[PDB]
Amino acid sequence: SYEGGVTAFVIMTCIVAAMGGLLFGYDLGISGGVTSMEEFLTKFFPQVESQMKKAKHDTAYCKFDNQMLQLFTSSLYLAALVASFMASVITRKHGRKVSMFIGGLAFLIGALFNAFAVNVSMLIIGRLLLGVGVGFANQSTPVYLSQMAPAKIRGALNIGFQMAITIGILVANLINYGTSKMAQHGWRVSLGLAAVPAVVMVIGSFILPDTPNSMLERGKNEEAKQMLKKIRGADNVDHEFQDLIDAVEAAKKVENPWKNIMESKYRPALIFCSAIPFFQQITGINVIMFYAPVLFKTLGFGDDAALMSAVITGVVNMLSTFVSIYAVNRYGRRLLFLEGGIQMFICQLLVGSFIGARFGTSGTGTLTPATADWILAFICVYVAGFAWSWGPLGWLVPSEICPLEIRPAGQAINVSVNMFFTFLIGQFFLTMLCHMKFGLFYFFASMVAIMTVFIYFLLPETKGVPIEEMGRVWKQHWFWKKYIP
Ligand SMILES: CCCCCCC(CCCCCC)(CO[C@H]1O[C@@H](CO)[C@H](O)[C@@H](O)[C@@H]1O)CO[C@H]1O[C@@H](CO)[C@H](O)[C@@H](O)[C@@H]1O
Ligand SMILES: CCCCCCC(CCCCCC)(CO[C@H]1O[C@@H](CO)[C@H](O)[C@@H](O)[C@@H]1O)CO[C@H]1O[C@@H](CO)[C@H](O)[C@@H](O)[C@@H]1O
Ligand SMILES: OC[C@H]1O[C@@H](O)[C@H](O)[C@@H](O)[C@@H]1O
Ligand SMILES: [Cl-]
Repeated sequence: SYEGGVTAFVIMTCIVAAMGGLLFGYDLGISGGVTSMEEFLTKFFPQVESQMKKAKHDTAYCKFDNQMLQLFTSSLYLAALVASFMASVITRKHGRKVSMFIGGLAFLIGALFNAFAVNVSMLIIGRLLLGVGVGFANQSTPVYLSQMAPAKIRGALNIGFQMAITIGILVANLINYGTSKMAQHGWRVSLGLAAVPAVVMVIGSFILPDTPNSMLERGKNEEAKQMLKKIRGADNVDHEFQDLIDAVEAAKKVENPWKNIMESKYRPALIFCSAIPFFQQITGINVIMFYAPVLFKTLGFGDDAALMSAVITGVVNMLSTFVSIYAVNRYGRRLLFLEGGIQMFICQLLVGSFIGARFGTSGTGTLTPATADWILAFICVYVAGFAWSWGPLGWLVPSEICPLEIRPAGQAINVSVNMFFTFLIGQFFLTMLCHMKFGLFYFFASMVAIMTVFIYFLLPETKGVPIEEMGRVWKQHWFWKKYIP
């Protein structure tokens, strides 16, 4: 019943949001392919590529175990973790669009720092800057886009952002496959192409307006409704406008969500706002996402085949994220948590044992065409199972079970421990693979068993139930009944 359709304002916001999502996915998916390139390894980590062919030909589990090489991947997420708090502050004091702008600018400057890197300190300075971009943009871009979108197609545009991210992953994989055949400086093109959507984002981010919600929260109702009318193209926006003032009056009268978050009425949610992210990262999904090319390279794929296999993981992640829309709205959260968990579990066991039967505990041995094919196939079945379970639900259900009196705290801790464990995966996958050998896949498998047991016994169905009623579904539960008075 909100009047107002598609305007040039929402086209602009959608250009900027698409650029931001593509940037997320691209900077996530480019690092692994570039780490697998022997030009890049020669120029920044020579001690690593010496230990791979003539010297140390078969030592599969530890060829790439170097803390600086993995810092190249992880520093982005370290910086994103810290920059999310900084973006919280700057969105409050100045505005969400300012954080959008700062994130786009960080994307641009860091992409250029990466492309022009003549030493390793430049390299991870650029990565830290891309992380600053992620920290400022993941905050600002989605809720700016949702505020700007007409209520009718709002969900469609948010789903568009969501899949902009995964298609960006696939785009980065493809760019890596392509630039790897450049005779020189292909990794530069790979890391640097991020600068194009980054400057589209910088420009659009600068010219776009403060949202009517923002003007309402800083007391400019007069400007707010005029801007709402101009952004909607409808000649009266009263129904939407006073729902916005209701929302901002409600948000204003909550004192502090951090003291409410740890009162017992909300401690199921708090538990799940801490357990869901950890679990999502201890699945081992970013093993694949960050390090699929170098994993295939340690097992003896060959550069070309490793990059192509990363491309197929990207294709499967994209298609399965497509079906995850239909999946999360046809089936319940418990069903898909359980199904995806057992799928990932079977695949992790199988992959770990193929690798163990070919290389043992000493890292010496040969892959076979059939075992290489099976390892890739079950990696992909694994990421497909993740892509319609712990992937989307790992953000969906923490927001779902969080009333507005607790939602800022809930999403703060959600994103921060998710980012911290993302960082740990990126910083320690290769050294864990060295110390645990093929047993690391068994470790990830047993932790997925643990998290699925956790979901089966502790999280009740939250699909289709309203926020104001989650309380009841929480004390119908045999265990959480302990916490609601
Ligand atoms: C800590 C790091 C630096 C922060 C700089 C913030 C930036 C420029 C951002 C870049 C330009 C925009 C992409 C926002 O500047 C603009 O922000 C707009 C909100 O979006 C306001 O509508 C506008 O009035 C303001 O000038 C300038 O700060 C201003 O913030 C105002 C309060 O927001 C202050 O009243 C003002 O003393 C201050 O000088
Ligand atoms: C380098 C980032 C890679 C992706 C990481 C997950 C990420 C991106 C930001 C992560 C936080 C960074 C500090 C994509 O979001 C999800 O989109 C789903 C769509 O089906 C996918 O299935 C799922 O795998 C993916 O995690 C989560 O989305 C963020 O932005 C909003 C989107 O609208 C969400 O409203 C918000 O709360 C969430 O914070
Ligand atoms: O597709 C891979 C991505 O899936 C998302 O659900 C996770 O939040 C990210 O950490 C991961 O990189
Ligand atoms: Cl704004």
